[PDB]
Amino acid sequence: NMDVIGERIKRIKEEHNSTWHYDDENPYKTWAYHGSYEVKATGSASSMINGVVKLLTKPWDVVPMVTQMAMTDTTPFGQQRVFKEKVDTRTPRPLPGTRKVMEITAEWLWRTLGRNKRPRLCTREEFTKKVRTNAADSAKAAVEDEEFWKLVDRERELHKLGKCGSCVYNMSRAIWYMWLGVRYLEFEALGFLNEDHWFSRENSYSGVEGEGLHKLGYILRDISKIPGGAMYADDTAGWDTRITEDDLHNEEKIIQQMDPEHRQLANAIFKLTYQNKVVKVQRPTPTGTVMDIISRKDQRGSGQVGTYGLNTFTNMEAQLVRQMEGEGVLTKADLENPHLLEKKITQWLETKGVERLKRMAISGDDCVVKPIDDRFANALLALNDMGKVRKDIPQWQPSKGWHDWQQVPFCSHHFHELIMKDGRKLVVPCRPQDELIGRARISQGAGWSLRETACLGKAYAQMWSLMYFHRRDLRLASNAICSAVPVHWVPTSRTTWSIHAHHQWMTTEDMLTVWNRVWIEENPWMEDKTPVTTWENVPYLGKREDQWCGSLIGLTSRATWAQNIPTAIQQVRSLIGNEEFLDYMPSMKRF
Ligand SMILES: O=C(O)Cc1cc(CC(=O)O)cc(-c2ccccc2)c1
Ligand SMILES: O=C(O)Cc1cc(CC(=O)O)cc(-c2ccccc2)c1
Ligand SMILES: [Zn+2]
Ligand SMILES: [Zn+2]
Repeated sequence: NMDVIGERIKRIKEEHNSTWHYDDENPYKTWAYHGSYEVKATGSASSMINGVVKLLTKPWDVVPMVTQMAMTDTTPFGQQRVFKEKVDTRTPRPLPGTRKVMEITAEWLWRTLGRNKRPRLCTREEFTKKVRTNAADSAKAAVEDEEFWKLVDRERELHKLGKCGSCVYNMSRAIWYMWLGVRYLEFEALGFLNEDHWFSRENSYSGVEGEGLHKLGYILRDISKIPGGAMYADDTAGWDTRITEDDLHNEEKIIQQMDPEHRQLANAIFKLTYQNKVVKVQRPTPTGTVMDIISRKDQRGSGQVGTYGLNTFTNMEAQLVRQMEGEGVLTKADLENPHLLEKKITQWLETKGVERLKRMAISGDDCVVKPIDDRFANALLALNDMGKVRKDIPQWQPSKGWHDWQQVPFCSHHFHELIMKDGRKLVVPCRPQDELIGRARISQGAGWSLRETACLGKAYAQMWSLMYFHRRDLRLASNAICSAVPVHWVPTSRTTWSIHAHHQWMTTEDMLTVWNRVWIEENPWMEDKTPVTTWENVPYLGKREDQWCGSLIGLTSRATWAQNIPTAIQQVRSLIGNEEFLDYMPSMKRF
């Protein structure tokens, strides 16, 4: 293995030879440990509170999930405890027959995914435009510097030679250029999967990339119309740790559809950075803090460019195999068989594959499957064998499906069908309200002015206006936050990193206008394009469901908060100062 990772280690060794040592009391058991060097401690056990959001959500000061979220350990200590739990494990190798089905399926799936599209290289200008639009920190400074691009070019020349010298994953500009240069080279070779929407619903049938949270529920409702069994949504315990060498070799098959110059660069990314990796991990010691240099041949690097698309791909493949087992196409004898006949797998893929893909909604490790009947619940031999062991359930207990698409969990959410006063139906995203309020009350990082804090608060309030307007508490808090923040202040910083976020709330444009555009105008499931002229016509969940999903409506503390919210708004305003404010409270029935 040192023939592939050695050059990278040699450069880390030399760059930090002042503090380089082999700590013989390191915790790594499955990962290969190379050495350590001293560093300053990064992250805290707590997180900065958004005072604007906190001031306008007083009843949630006494809510356990809200308090819990105000913590989250990002220190070298917290990073080490989470590591040994899942990261430091080995997945048993799938059986020869299972490996054969996976290979047949992967081949078929890559050819289906590339039927209309062709792989291509992504560019310096695409990555530059991306780093610009996302920042508008030290990434934009590197992108604007020609010396960064000269180093990228040097690293690329090693890749074309089949060598790597600076592509290191993490769990000032010297190493920062080597990291951002590694991410650019990965984007150049594999970015087309994201950039050209290989996992969009139209291209992949199962995929949902580029659809958006507001479309996921409509997608789940459409799957529920397909005849078959219950809807299954099993979670895998630590998906990224369960990605085997066999999975990596099946994902690699996309290189076969590439142009020679592209194939050469993607093959270098796969073989030198996915199938062989050098990882930097922060660890505390009695002498201080160190950065450990570790390596392994399998698992997925969680923050990489290809990660989402490749997990979506491998999950679609795994779910097709489980459907095949559910249908009796694959038996126990077949999975053990090193000479299993391809014919029946190919036959099933060629005649039923696409129809079977349409029964699923897959986003990385998140899946929803509506098989042709419920034999799927007990079809576990292949799923467990492939290494995709389901979370918090005995390996062999049958899965439990849902007979109502509204009860189905997907991408940290569930979805409700709402009937508007005008009789039109909406399908909306929802989740427990404490998770929503608890996140909104946290400001990412430290050293933030009341200005930046108020704008992030406005960002969260406008996100709730567009996605979670059907929650009474969130509509009230959203109107209170927007009443307290000056009108012309542009929401800055993101509310979420979700690939399902289109950030339509990052504007000073009227939120009812934006709501109309998302839910009425551009909504393919909204046949009647009549606009909603008032927030009073934007529906709420029924009171009961609002309560079942964490609402405080009906509580005295909540009625006291609602009645006295203009006072709290006025307090934030007096602290912000002499700015122009709009009172958004009259857009509500209450005021
Ligand atoms: O990132 C977070 O803090 C929580 C979170 C999670 C998810 C689900 C997932 O991507 O895993 C989705 C969204 C989201 C919200 C509004 C619009 C679009 C997406 C937010
Ligand atoms: O049900 C509706 O359509 C109208 C509606 C709106 C609101 C939002 C607001 O807080 O002003 C709250 C409540 C509510 C119900 C029971 C107890 C406490 C509040 C009802
Ligand atoms: Zn490299
Ligand atoms: Zn709900």
